[PDB]
Amino acid sequence: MSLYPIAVLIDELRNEDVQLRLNSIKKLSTIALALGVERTRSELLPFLTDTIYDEDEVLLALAEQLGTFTTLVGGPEYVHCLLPPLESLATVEETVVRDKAVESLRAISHEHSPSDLEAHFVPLVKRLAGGDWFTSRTSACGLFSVCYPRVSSAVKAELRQYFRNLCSDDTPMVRRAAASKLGEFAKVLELDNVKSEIIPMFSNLASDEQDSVRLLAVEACVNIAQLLPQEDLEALVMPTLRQAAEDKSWRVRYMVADKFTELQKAVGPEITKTDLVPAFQNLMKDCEAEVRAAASHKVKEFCENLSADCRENVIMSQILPCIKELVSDANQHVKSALASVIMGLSPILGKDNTIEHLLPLFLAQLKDECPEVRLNIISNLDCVNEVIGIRQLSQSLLPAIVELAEDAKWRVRLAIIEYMPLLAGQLGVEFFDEKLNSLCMAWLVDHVYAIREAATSNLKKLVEKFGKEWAHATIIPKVLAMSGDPNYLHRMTTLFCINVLSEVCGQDITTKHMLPTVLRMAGDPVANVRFNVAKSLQKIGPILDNSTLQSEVKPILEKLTQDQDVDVKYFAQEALTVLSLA
Amino acid sequence: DEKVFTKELDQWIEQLNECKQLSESQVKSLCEKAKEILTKESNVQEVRCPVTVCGDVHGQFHDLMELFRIGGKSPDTNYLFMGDYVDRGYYSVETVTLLVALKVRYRERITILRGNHESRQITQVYGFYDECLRKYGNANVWKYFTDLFDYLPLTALVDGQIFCLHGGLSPSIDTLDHIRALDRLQEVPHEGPMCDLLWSDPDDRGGWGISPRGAGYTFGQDISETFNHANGLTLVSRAHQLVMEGYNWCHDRNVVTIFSAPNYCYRCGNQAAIMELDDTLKYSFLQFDPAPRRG
Amino acid sequence: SSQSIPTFYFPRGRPSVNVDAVISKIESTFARFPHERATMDDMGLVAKACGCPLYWKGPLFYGAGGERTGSVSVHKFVAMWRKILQNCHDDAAKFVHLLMSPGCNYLVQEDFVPFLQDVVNTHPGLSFLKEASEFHSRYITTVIQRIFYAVNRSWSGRITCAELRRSSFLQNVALLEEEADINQLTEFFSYEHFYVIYCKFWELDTDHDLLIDADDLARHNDHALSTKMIDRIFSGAVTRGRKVQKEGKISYADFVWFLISEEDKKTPTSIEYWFRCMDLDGDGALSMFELEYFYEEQCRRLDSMAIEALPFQDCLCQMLDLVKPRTEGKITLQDLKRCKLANVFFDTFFNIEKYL
Ligand SMILES: [Ca+2]
Ligand SMILES: [Ca+2]
Ligand SMILES: [Mn+2]
Ligand SMILES: [Mn+2]
Repeated sequence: MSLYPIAVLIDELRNEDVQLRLNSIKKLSTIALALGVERTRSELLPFLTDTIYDEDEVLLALAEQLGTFTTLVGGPEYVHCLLPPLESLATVEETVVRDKAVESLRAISHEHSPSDLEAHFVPLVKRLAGGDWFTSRTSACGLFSVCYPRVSSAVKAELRQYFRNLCSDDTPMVRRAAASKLGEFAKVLELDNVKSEIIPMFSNLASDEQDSVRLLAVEACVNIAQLLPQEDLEALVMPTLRQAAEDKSWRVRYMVADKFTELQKAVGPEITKTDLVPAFQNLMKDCEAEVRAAASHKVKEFCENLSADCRENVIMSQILPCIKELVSDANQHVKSALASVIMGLSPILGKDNTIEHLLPLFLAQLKDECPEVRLNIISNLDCVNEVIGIRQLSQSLLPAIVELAEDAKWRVRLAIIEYMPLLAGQLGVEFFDEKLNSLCMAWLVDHVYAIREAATSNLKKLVEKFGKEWAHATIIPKVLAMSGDPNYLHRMTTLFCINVLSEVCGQDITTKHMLPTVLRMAGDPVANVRFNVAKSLQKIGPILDNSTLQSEVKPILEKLTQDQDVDVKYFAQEALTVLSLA
Repeated sequence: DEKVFTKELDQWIEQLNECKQLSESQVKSLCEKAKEILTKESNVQEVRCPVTVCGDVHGQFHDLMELFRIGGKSPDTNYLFMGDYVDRGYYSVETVTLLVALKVRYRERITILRGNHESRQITQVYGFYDECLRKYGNANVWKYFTDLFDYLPLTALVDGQIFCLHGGLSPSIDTLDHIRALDRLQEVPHEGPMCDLLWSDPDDRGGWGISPRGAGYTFGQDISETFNHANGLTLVSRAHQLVMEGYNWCHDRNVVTIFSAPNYCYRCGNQAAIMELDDTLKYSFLQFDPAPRRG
Repeated sequence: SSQSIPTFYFPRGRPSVNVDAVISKIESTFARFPHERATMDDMGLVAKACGCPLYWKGPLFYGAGGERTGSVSVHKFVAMWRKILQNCHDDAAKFVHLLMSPGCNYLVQEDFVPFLQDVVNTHPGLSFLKEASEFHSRYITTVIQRIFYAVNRSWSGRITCAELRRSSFLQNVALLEEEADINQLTEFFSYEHFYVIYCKFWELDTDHDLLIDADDLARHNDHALSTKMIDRIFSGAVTRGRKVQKEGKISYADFVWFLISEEDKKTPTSIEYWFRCMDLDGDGALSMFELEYFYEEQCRRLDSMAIEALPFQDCLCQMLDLVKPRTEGKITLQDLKRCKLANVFFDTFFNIEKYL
């Protein structure tokens, strides 16, 4: 409560520098606390309302602060004092601050008494809903659901009218905004108002000229179906959903595929069986790749939530034949979207069906031309491993892993490198030593530096799974052998490997088995190796005992400080000083 | 206090890797320091192997980052850039500043040669002037960089045997000594030996011809051989000309063209490439596509 | 508390001025006039006695009620200027309080008319325009649009003291008396800029109703703007109310905003204008769908000229380099303002002439 720095913070609300403006805004709580409730009302809030800011971060942070200001303005009796600055912010050009302003208005609404909602909050929504700019009408949309439950019947009827007006606005941006809020507004209306008022609106927006509006009707579907009795769904929701699923716009068909599981849950197992599965099959056979891909991504979840009584059968007779087609879809994104979820069907179908019907699909995708498809299969073995031994698939995984490891394109090589630790844990240390070790060592001498770097980082992760003993036995000798490579790019890689290995191999292995090579490399003919010796000694130094630093490391670094190359002098000096050897 | 400036330069480099320009005064300071370093370098700058040789970048900052992903980071890997850092792309500023900041920080780890686009007249029409004006609001940064370009070496010689330069041969130069006698410290002329080193192209025609570009010459296999044998060279390594493969051998391997701006101007569809020369000067090539930016 | 943090919000405005000395000076100036009444012809002198720039003379005469009978008494003029001096503490506040409707504290388009009328009657650069005429009225409308274009950055249609203060408008009012060539004042008052603007309108409004439709607007600069974009002008993205969306016609005033935005796309106002037009769903981000929707037409237009268009993906990549969005997956208003090549971005999606 020392007040001068607070007087400074207030002053800096209007500083030329955005950074100071931002700092003050973020400390508005501190300022209001020191002013007390009266002055934060009579000075602080009007002061803020009349300042023009044009910076997103500042406006955002202001809108956020005001949402928390209830106690600071004197409690619920005075919350309505926050309406005017928030009403402006819900009106600026930048959409993101408008959204924050409505989020804060929504938070503050709960602090309004019912009569304060009617006296202050509702007129704000009306002014916004009646605004000249679509932009303020957009804001209004997010504000109905918070004030509706707690006002009188007469006010509720006005709100329903205002909302109907937004749904049929001459500007499509506003219709879109209303569509997006239909579901949440429906969640607060009386059930018979949902039936008589929400359904017509829902049906109108579902047949809008703009597909931007139409596509939002599938999410409204989800919310409306959740609220409605199951036996009202065929009458009130299904005809609109069926229309959405075969809409001329791929974007709306897409949304039904994207939301398919939620529809499945809301609509219930009976409607799912008779209506949704034929719909799902159609989505899988859609003329547009993006829709088939979205559908493909849902096969697991969809099959998983069918009722127990119909599950196996509808999968076998209805879904599986579609899945077989999709495995040879001409579009790669579709094949790879399926690849990433398909083996998740393994436990759902049990051992026998997996072997007979899924395994061929698994192998086919594993032999696929597209690396993304093979990568998606290879990285999702966890589910099939429960039902069938992952060790039983080794013979098929091996050639696929090798082929990706040596792919002409380095980002493909990077992708398989990143899954290597996962694969090493699932296949076991024995299979790894036998079949994969040489693959991992070959990447350390890849032509592409990014691959070398990823491979050196891979070794650390391998050590964390298999231990420092395995590292000393199977990894380190091959790493040190590279110190004799005629190409300096490869000799440096030894030092980079030592860098990461000493984080996990411990003081003894580092000291006895890695450090002698580092010290020896200080006499390398190329300066880049010599200065990376210095850098490595700095890096690993804290794993080394103080005696070692003193008797072995210090003398080498001292020698390096008298090299003819400027960078080796510099990094030797740095090493000496950060290790406290100077 | 050399300690403190080193720390400052490391953060400039770090900031530039996040694709953020330096301020006008930082650029001014960086350029004074680079002039002081470049002024000690020869018109035929001696470079030791191992070194990785790169061609044109033309402000393609995101592809320069990709290049570093392929060749390794400075200072760990040594680089020789053959010019054309600036113009055409959207990030000429961040591109030249990164490279001269690396030269100033690591003068033995990197060599930067002059391209035909590091020139007052060419930058005024091919984008670099305009980029600097937008990013700084006045013409000073442009002035500082174009004054500095005057100091950039014209050619390099790696290990006595591999001659690197941006453009190509000139009928006004028979010997490396003739190059060393030139005065490099001026704007690139429209004609003469200096111009030719930065403008000429190798050709399928025999002897010398006139460049279709409007400056410099074309030269054929017979010219490259005479020049190499007379100067004790293994190879002329050069840039300047887009090649679809990123690199291209010609003249019975007396000449190689290396071009390091993939999908040049979002239009040309080429791979990019760099040339690694290892500890005993053996060559190898690394081809690359533009970095993804996806979202 | 109330000592350490002194009062910092002044509904009034804060600051020192010797009002009685100004009143005294006004009084002896009026003592030069017959019946101590000033005509509009005397208001230059009066303006100077108040310490105002010459071209405040119109607003000063009008504020005092002068136009009613064509003269104003010393008593009435003094009464209103004292009130200004007592309650307005900078030029912006003074100017708004002269022109505004009572208790408004903001200026609407109509409030600027008396000022501009005086400008048109007085400035030597505009003498050929003194008479009532079509050009006389259009010039006034055009200048006022250009005032709101630069000053009214909130798009509210109400110019505020704060907004006035943040602009160069008053500086320009002051310069009117220093520049005899009105084309030297390029920001608001330029006659030649008005003439270009009006000609561009005139040649589209072939029935001369002061109303232009999508077919008309499509003809502009040999159909340089794409049809998908022309359509968005009529969507409610850039106009107040419901009239435009229902009629598919815009007024002359609206056309001035379109034309100025189209001539110069680097401007904070213009960037806002075109972003509103491009953001089909109004969610605050240009999505891949929204960009593709405009770009397919550019492609069909380049085709017709036997020029091969960049495929959408190469174009998108270039545009992401060009704008360098804050967060991946979204191009936003802020990204477009910060990038400084918004004009190149916009032309790529909807202007054939200028993209080439
Ligand atoms: Ca008309
Ligand atoms: Ca959008
Ligand atoms: Mn060149
Ligand atoms: Mn070039």
